[PDB]
Amino acid sequence: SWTVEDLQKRLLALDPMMEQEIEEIRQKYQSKRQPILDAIEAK
Amino acid sequence: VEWDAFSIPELQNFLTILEKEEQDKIQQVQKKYDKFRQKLEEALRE
Repeated sequence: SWTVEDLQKRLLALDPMMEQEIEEIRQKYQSKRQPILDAIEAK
Repeated sequence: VEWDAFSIPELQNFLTILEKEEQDKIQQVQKKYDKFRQKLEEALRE
């Protein structure tokens, strides 16, 4: 019975963990596009 | 990288490339979590 709860806890953890990875990805890619945006704006 | 050396259309293209890479990366991630989920949902449904 511990198992079902624990399994249930992991499933409910997936989206919040996934959305947090995605957020990390977006910050990473925003960081990579930022000096490009700057060069465009400085012309 | 001295981005100022590139033309506007070159810089725009790099942005399109990065946008495509970012979506692909997010896809990889959604897919990874989908496989964890199916294994979990199987165990739960048992």
